[PDB]
Amino acid sequence: RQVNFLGKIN
Amino acid sequence: PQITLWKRPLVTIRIGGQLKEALLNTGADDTVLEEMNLPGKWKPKMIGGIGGFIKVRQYDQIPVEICGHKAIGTVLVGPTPANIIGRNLLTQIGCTLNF
Amino acid sequence: PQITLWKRPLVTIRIGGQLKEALLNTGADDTVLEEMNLPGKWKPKMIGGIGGFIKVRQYDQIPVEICGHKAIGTVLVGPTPANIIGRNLLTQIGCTLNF
Repeated sequence: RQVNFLGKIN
Repeated sequence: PQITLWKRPLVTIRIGGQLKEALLNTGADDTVLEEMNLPGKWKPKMIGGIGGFIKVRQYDQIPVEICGHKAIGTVLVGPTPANIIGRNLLTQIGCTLNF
Repeated sequence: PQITLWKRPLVTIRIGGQLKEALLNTGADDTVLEEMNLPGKWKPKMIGGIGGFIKVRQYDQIPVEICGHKAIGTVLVGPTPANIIGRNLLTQIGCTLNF
């Protein structure tokens, strides 16, 4: 479904 | 409060004077909200996730009331699949994982 | 244990015999692990995040020990930029968000 992983700003 | 994870950990937040529903996301370094207007200057940025990167607008030092707790920090706005409250703000409200 | 969010909440997990580091992700419905040649039957699936969707292989009833706490459930394998523990397993180990 939804796997909202978020890295560092780029 | 203590929030279990049988359902998505969504809470109401206050930002720019407006109310919104956001997801407490320990897997996000930053906070990203769906397209919206926010006061002040912003800088073009990019952030990545499982599907790759997206372009966002970066607003700094933005006050956000999260489920009753106050935070003031960076808020990214862009085509995120959902309003996400990241660690940058989760740490400010003293949020931790426990088991 | 209590995990603060100053840094990414990475913990050691045991799966398919191997030991690896994975992100405790409250913003993920499912568990996704970086590509690994696990044995057994699987079903094709598409999971999304920021940036878009990726194709993954779904394995059911897979044992996963999280920081010593035993769990067992569906594990997705594919081109994810990080090993991710989703709510499907976090609920099994009694993980909560607290502030």
